[PDB]
Amino acid sequence: PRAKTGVVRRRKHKKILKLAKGYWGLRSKSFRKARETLFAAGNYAYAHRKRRKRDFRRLWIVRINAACRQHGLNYSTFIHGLKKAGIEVDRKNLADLAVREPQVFAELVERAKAAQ
Amino acid sequence: MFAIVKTGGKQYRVEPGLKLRVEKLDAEPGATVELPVLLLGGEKTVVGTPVVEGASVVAEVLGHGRGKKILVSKFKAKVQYRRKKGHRQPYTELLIKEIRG
Amino acid sequence: MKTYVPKQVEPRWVLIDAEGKTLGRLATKIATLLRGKHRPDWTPNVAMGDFVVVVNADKIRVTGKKLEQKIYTRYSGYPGGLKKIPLEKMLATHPERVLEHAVKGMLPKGPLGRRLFKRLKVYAGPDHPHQAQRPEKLEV
Amino acid sequence: AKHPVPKKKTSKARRDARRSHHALTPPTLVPCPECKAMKPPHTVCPECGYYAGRKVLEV
Amino acid sequence: VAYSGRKIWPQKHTGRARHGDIGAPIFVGGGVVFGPKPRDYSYTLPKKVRKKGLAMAVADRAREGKLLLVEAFAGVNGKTKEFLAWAKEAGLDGSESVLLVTGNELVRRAARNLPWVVTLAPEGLNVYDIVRTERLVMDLDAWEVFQNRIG
Amino acid sequence: MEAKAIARYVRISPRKVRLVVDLIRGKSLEEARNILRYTNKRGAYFVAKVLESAAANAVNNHDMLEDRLYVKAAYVDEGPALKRVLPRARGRADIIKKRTSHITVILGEKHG
RNA sequence: CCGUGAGGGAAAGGUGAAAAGAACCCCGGGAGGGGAGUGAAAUAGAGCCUGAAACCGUGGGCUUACAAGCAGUCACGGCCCCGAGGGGUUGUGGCGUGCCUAUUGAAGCAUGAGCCGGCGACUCACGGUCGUGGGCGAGCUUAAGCCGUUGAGGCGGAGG
RNA sequence: GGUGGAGCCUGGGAGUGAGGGCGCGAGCGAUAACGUCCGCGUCCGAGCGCGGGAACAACCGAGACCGCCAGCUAAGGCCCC
RNA sequence: GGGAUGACCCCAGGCGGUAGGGGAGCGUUCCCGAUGCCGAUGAAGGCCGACCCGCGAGGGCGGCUGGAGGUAAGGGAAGUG
Ligand SMILES: NC(=[NH2+])NCCC[C@H](N)C(=O)O
Ligand SMILES: [Mg+2]
Ligand SMILES: [Mg+2]
Ligand SMILES: [Mg+2]
Ligand SMILES: [Mg+2]
Ligand SMILES: [Mg+2]
Ligand SMILES: [Mg+2]
Ligand SMILES: [Mg+2]
Ligand SMILES: [Mg+2]
Ligand SMILES: [Mg+2]
Ligand SMILES: [Mg+2]
Ligand SMILES: [Mg+2]
Ligand SMILES: [Mg+2]
Ligand SMILES: [Mg+2]
Ligand SMILES: [Mg+2]
Ligand SMILES: [Mg+2]
Ligand SMILES: [Mg+2]
Ligand SMILES: [Mg+2]
Ligand SMILES: [Mg+2]
Ligand SMILES: [Mg+2]
Ligand SMILES: [Mg+2]
Ligand SMILES: [Mg+2]
Ligand SMILES: [Mg+2]
Ligand SMILES: [Mg+2]
Ligand SMILES: [Mg+2]
Ligand SMILES: [Mg+2]
Ligand SMILES: [Mg+2]
Ligand SMILES: [Mg+2]
Ligand SMILES: [Mg+2]
Ligand SMILES: [Mg+2]
Ligand SMILES: [Mg+2]
Ligand SMILES: [Mg+2]
Ligand SMILES: [Mg+2]
Ligand SMILES: [Mg+2]
Ligand SMILES: [Mg+2]
Ligand SMILES: [Mg+2]
Ligand SMILES: [Mg+2]
Ligand SMILES: [Mg+2]
Ligand SMILES: [Mg+2]
Ligand SMILES: [Mg+2]
Ligand SMILES: [Mg+2]
Ligand SMILES: [Mg+2]
Ligand SMILES: [Mg+2]
Ligand SMILES: [Mg+2]
Ligand SMILES: [Mg+2]
Ligand SMILES: [Mg+2]
Ligand SMILES: [Mg+2]
Ligand SMILES: [Mg+2]
Ligand SMILES: [Mg+2]
Ligand SMILES: [Mg+2]
Ligand SMILES: [Mg+2]
Ligand SMILES: [Mg+2]
Ligand SMILES: [Mg+2]
Ligand SMILES: [Mg+2]
Ligand SMILES: [Mg+2]
Ligand SMILES: [Mg+2]
Ligand SMILES: [Mg+2]
Ligand SMILES: [Mg+2]
Ligand SMILES: [Mg+2]
Ligand SMILES: [Mg+2]
Ligand SMILES: [Mg+2]
Ligand SMILES: [Mg+2]
Ligand SMILES: [Mg+2]
Ligand SMILES: [Mg+2]
Ligand SMILES: [Mg+2]
Ligand SMILES: [Mg+2]
Ligand SMILES: [Mg+2]
Ligand SMILES: [Mg+2]
Ligand SMILES: [Mg+2]
Ligand SMILES: [Mg+2]
Ligand SMILES: [Mg+2]
Ligand SMILES: [Mg+2]
Ligand SMILES: [Mg+2]
Ligand SMILES: [Mg+2]
Ligand SMILES: [Mg+2]
Ligand SMILES: [Mg+2]
Ligand SMILES: [Mg+2]
Ligand SMILES: [Mg+2]
Ligand SMILES: [Mg+2]
Ligand SMILES: [Mg+2]
Ligand SMILES: [Mg+2]
Ligand SMILES: [Mg+2]
Ligand SMILES: [Mg+2]
Ligand SMILES: [Mg+2]
Ligand SMILES: [Mg+2]
Ligand SMILES: [Mg+2]
Ligand SMILES: [Mg+2]
Ligand SMILES: [Mg+2]
Ligand SMILES: [Mg+2]
Ligand SMILES: [Mg+2]
Ligand SMILES: [Mg+2]
Ligand SMILES: [Mg+2]
Ligand SMILES: [Mg+2]
Ligand SMILES: [Mg+2]
Ligand SMILES: [Mg+2]
Ligand SMILES: [Mg+2]
Ligand SMILES: [Mg+2]
Ligand SMILES: [Mg+2]
Ligand SMILES: [Mg+2]
Ligand SMILES: [Mg+2]
Ligand SMILES: [Mg+2]
Ligand SMILES: [Mg+2]
Ligand SMILES: [Mg+2]
Ligand SMILES: [Mg+2]
Ligand SMILES: [Mg+2]
Ligand SMILES: [Mg+2]
Ligand SMILES: [Mg+2]
Ligand SMILES: [Mg+2]
Ligand SMILES: [Mg+2]
Ligand SMILES: [Mg+2]
Ligand SMILES: [Mg+2]
Ligand SMILES: [Mg+2]
Ligand SMILES: [Mg+2]
Ligand SMILES: [Mg+2]
Ligand SMILES: [Mg+2]
Ligand SMILES: [Mg+2]
Ligand SMILES: [Mg+2]
Ligand SMILES: [Mg+2]
Ligand SMILES: [Mg+2]
Ligand SMILES: [Mg+2]
Ligand SMILES: [Mg+2]
Ligand SMILES: [Mg+2]
Ligand SMILES: [Mg+2]
Ligand SMILES: [Mg+2]
Ligand SMILES: [Mg+2]
Ligand SMILES: [Mg+2]
Ligand SMILES: [Mg+2]
Ligand SMILES: [Mg+2]
Ligand SMILES: [Mg+2]
Ligand SMILES: [Mg+2]
Ligand SMILES: [Mg+2]
Ligand SMILES: [Mg+2]
Ligand SMILES: [Mg+2]
Ligand SMILES: [Mg+2]
Ligand SMILES: [Mg+2]
Ligand SMILES: [Mg+2]
Ligand SMILES: [Mg+2]
Ligand SMILES: [Mg+2]
Ligand SMILES: [Mg+2]
Ligand SMILES: [Mg+2]
Ligand SMILES: [Mg+2]
Ligand SMILES: [Mg+2]
Ligand SMILES: [Mg+2]
Ligand SMILES: [Mg+2]
Ligand SMILES: [Mg+2]
Ligand SMILES: [Mg+2]
Ligand SMILES: [Mg+2]
Ligand SMILES: [Mg+2]
Ligand SMILES: [Zn+2]
Repeated sequence: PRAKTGVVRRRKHKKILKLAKGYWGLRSKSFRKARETLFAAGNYAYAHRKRRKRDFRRLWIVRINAACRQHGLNYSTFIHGLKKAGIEVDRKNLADLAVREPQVFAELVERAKAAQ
Repeated sequence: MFAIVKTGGKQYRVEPGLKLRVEKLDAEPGATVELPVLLLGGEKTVVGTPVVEGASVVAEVLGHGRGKKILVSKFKAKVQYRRKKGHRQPYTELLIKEIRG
Repeated sequence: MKTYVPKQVEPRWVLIDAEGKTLGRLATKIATLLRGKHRPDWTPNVAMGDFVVVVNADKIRVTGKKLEQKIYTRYSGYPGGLKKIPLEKMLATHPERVLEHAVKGMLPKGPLGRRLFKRLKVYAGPDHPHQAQRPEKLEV
Repeated sequence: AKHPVPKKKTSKARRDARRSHHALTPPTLVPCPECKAMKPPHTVCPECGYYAGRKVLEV
Repeated sequence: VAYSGRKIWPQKHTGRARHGDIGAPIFVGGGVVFGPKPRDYSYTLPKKVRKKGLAMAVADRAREGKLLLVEAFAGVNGKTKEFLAWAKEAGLDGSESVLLVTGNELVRRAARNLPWVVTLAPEGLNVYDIVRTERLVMDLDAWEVFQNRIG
Repeated sequence: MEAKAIARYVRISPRKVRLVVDLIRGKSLEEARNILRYTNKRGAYFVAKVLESAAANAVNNHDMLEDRLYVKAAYVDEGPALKRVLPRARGRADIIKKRTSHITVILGEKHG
């Protein structure tokens, strides 16, 4: 019994083109070029979702060092105090106290200058 | 009055009336749990070292589910090695009832 | 919980005298201000930094034989168009550009940092026409 | 000569962009003062054979 | 295939691919690679494996009680309707597919058109037809030869 | 309301007539006629004829006023191709595509 | 149709249940269309069943004329849509060297591919050798054939 | 001592039989070569996935199942990019 | 380890990877299942889907087109991607 391609090939090419919607030129209109693109973005994502956690921390850190320096010290000198002080609040939160609740943070700064 | 609790290996700022997705909890829905605390502030400021003895955050388990599907794809060139995976992240949606400290 | 994103903020204007100050070690503070990395609300993809009004830029100081041996250069696109310009003469010609060119290179590349240099305004002499801004002078 | 030939197909955008100058500037028309029919200035009106206020053509 | 064999165009310098006869399966309308041919799917299953599966088959229906025998068929003589009246009185309502297994021709001729009856000379009783069905009927005759085949 | 004409299988290259149609789109019927009439090209004979054939359909079949008529939508689609050969030098034959056009024109009533 | 000749060798199917295949009127030389009319359906109108993809065009929303680039991915923000959420879009900041092939090694200035759709490459028969699910087991098994059936199976011990 | 994707034995299926950089020991070479030919090892090959090295298969770090807007570290780094 | 056996639960550890070995599955054509079931209150196919289940290949649901065919649990055979 014969069994030609039939309905199978097309459909799969419509899987790849639906995920390729929004791509420039053929990349969204040509199948082959849609795969070659979906390949990269496939690795770019997981290569980048692994990075989001590093793009922020560095940010967060960048904001804390700014505040810390408003009180007469630097990000380096108060990470230690919070260590020595036994404080485990994280840079994400620390980065939000530094902006919205600037007088809580000031405390932490103080509890850091002393823990040393 | 606001609190920095720690659940799911991660720390969150919570307040009464806050729906929060956190890592799944072994907790029957509708039930209520207590969350460790690291810092209370707003009115009276208090800092944990690392936590605070009696203070705890009471939350209501609204339910459990599964976050949207992320497409984790692997691909090595000139080798014929692709991989495709569907990943939905378990998760718990809480309601922040009160801040008992 | 998500990270904080600051709505449009009215920038602040700073006034920095450079007389006596050392070149490269001044432009590092400016660019920082421009970047805004002195703000607790710093954000990478916006111009949330001061404007920097530098003055007496003709009196910047420098270490060693740089006036004689620091060679600002240009390439006129055509052959033989490599212009080699000593520091001594850039001052005795277009001094406000010794500092500019210095800070310019301390600002990121691409659009953003290209419109942050715009927020830099370095004038030679003790005066600036930005009086209408009431610049908050800084000491560094 | 060595038969120059394109190295790459020209994208849609790249051709359609090059055609930002293929717009037809519509013809300059004005009214004829004796029949009011539109026609190009400086020509003997094809609608009433008038030009310069006098007759010149059968139409 | 029914084409020639001339090398369609030279091996080199035509600027196009390499080809020979347009009967190659790489062509359209050309040859087919490993497509089917006549075959003898038949094959020689072991006897005991069939003389045994011919007794396992029945027994199964016997466990269910779906097996039924009869001395003779009272009053059938070659008319289907002469059968349902019988089958009715034998509890064969039609709600169950049946395998009628007898030598009596007239009988096999009466019910063979029946949408829920499989007829067979007991000399042809086979598993598939047994399993095909929900019940199973036989003459003690057809029953007898049956015995004398699994024995 | 709307009224349209469609000159199909027009043997003309679309990418040529559209230069004409692009020149009257959104114009008043009288202004198109005045344009299609002194537009020095070949697709004007066709774009015009379609304009008139559509103006008729509006006035005569859809109860529309030849005085409110502007060109609401006009748009030249392409049809089949007349593939004719062209013997070049040295035994090689090309294939020219004599192009056929689909010239549709939709009119409306700019009330007021 | 190609070849002087032997010889080579295509492409091309489908309206609808029934032509009831569009009278008549209108723009046009015509082609073609616009109403009328037929039909359950007319983007089933004969260039006709379904009508995908490349390819082309019209309208709309976002966006772009100091920018740089395997064109995408992550975060944020602005506008549009849908009714603590989602969809489309892209301004800025971060990151980022196509697919396949052959290679010690390619984004690779090494090969192949303009694009799309369909054909397109590890099979079959006999014999062999391991493994495996079963049947019988110092025993197992039949081959061509004969009968039966008309998708009924049984016989056949020669022989291996 | 060692319970490890350790080892012994029988049997089925392979692919490989064009390697390359580095380090140390030699020969050949000119105490040349991103040279060549052997030996122990390592890595790339197959890790052209990640960090450092401005950028770079093989130098330093480190063996990527998946997700997080959490924490600690290695090489390398902390005036600005 | 439970419990008894693949019922699901707990603890621990493994899971970069070309040539290549192995295992478990999806999907296409066809046969029994089928004198059956689905179908004009609309088959197969086609265009959308931000919803559902699946690691994934894929499977359902809904809306538009489409207008007469399609075919389940469980198995069999290939011109099977
Ligand atoms: N009387 C018989 N042996 N009948 C056997 C079946 C014959 C035929 N195949 C049928 O179904 O009618
Ligand atoms: Mg095929
Ligand atoms: Mg297909
Ligand atoms: Mg395919
Ligand atoms: Mg598919
Ligand atoms: Mg994919
Ligand atoms: Mg990454
Ligand atoms: Mg990390
Ligand atoms: Mg950043
Ligand atoms: Mg300091
Ligand atoms: Mg800490
Ligand atoms: Mg605020
Ligand atoms: Mg690559
Ligand atoms: Mg490749
Ligand atoms: Mg490959
Ligand atoms: Mg690959
Ligand atoms: Mg979870
Ligand atoms: Mg400062
Ligand atoms: Mg800094
Ligand atoms: Mg700034
Ligand atoms: Mg100095
Ligand atoms: Mg000057
Ligand atoms: Mg020449
Ligand atoms: Mg010549
Ligand atoms: Mg070229
Ligand atoms: Mg385009
Ligand atoms: Mg376009
Ligand atoms: Mg161009
Ligand atoms: Mg007249
Ligand atoms: Mg032949
Ligand atoms: Mg022939
Ligand atoms: Mg040729
Ligand atoms: Mg041949
Ligand atoms: Mg041929
Ligand atoms: Mg052949
Ligand atoms: Mg054939
Ligand atoms: Mg043929
Ligand atoms: Mg052919
Ligand atoms: Mg074939
Ligand atoms: Mg073959
Ligand atoms: Mg072949
Ligand atoms: Mg045969
Ligand atoms: Mg076989
Ligand atoms: Mg046989
Ligand atoms: Mg039956
Ligand atoms: Mg029957
Ligand atoms: Mg003109
Ligand atoms: Mg008229
Ligand atoms: Mg010529
Ligand atoms: Mg010729
Ligand atoms: Mg000739
Ligand atoms: Mg062509
Ligand atoms: Mg000849
Ligand atoms: Mg002839
Ligand atoms: Mg010939
Ligand atoms: Mg013919
Ligand atoms: Mg018909
Ligand atoms: Mg007529
Ligand atoms: Mg006429
Ligand atoms: Mg007429
Ligand atoms: Mg006609
Ligand atoms: Mg008509
Ligand atoms: Mg009707
Ligand atoms: Mg109907
Ligand atoms: Mg319908
Ligand atoms: Mg249709
Ligand atoms: Mg139709
Ligand atoms: Mg039909
Ligand atoms: Mg059609
Ligand atoms: Mg069509
Ligand atoms: Mg447009
Ligand atoms: Mg500029
Ligand atoms: Mg601009
Ligand atoms: Mg960010
Ligand atoms: Mg709501
Ligand atoms: Mg960068
Ligand atoms: Mg980007
Ligand atoms: Mg890299
Ligand atoms: Mg590279
Ligand atoms: Mg090669
Ligand atoms: Mg080679
Ligand atoms: Mg390149
Ligand atoms: Mg190139
Ligand atoms: Mg080669
Ligand atoms: Mg290739
Ligand atoms: Mg070609
Ligand atoms: Mg194809
Ligand atoms: Mg093959
Ligand atoms: Mg084989
Ligand atoms: Mg074969
Ligand atoms: Mg075989
Ligand atoms: Mg064998
Ligand atoms: Mg046996
Ligand atoms: Mg025997
Ligand atoms: Mg073991
Ligand atoms: Mg091993
Ligand atoms: Mg081993
Ligand atoms: Mg072996
Ligand atoms: Mg050899
Ligand atoms: Mg070699
Ligand atoms: Mg080889
Ligand atoms: Mg060798
Ligand atoms: Mg060697
Ligand atoms: Mg070598
Ligand atoms: Mg190297
Ligand atoms: Mg070495
Ligand atoms: Mg050493
Ligand atoms: Mg040494
Ligand atoms: Mg040595
Ligand atoms: Mg030696
Ligand atoms: Mg050497
Ligand atoms: Mg060599
Ligand atoms: Mg060698
Ligand atoms: Mg490689
Ligand atoms: Mg190799
Ligand atoms: Mg490595
Ligand atoms: Mg390794
Ligand atoms: Mg590496
Ligand atoms: Mg890589
Ligand atoms: Mg690469
Ligand atoms: Mg690296
Ligand atoms: Mg690097
Ligand atoms: Mg770097
Ligand atoms: Mg290790
Ligand atoms: Mg630390
Ligand atoms: Mg450095
Ligand atoms: Mg820079
Ligand atoms: Mg693995
Ligand atoms: Mg591992
Ligand atoms: Mg391993
Ligand atoms: Mg392999
Ligand atoms: Mg296994
Ligand atoms: Mg297998
Ligand atoms: Mg299957
Ligand atoms: Mg398939
Ligand atoms: Mg049937
Ligand atoms: Mg059927
Ligand atoms: Mg109906
Ligand atoms: Mg319907
Ligand atoms: Mg089918
Ligand atoms: Mg199906
Ligand atoms: Mg459907
Ligand atoms: Mg039928
Ligand atoms: Mg079936
Ligand atoms: Mg099944
Ligand atoms: Mg079966
Ligand atoms: Mg085939
Ligand atoms: Mg095949
Ligand atoms: Zn006149």
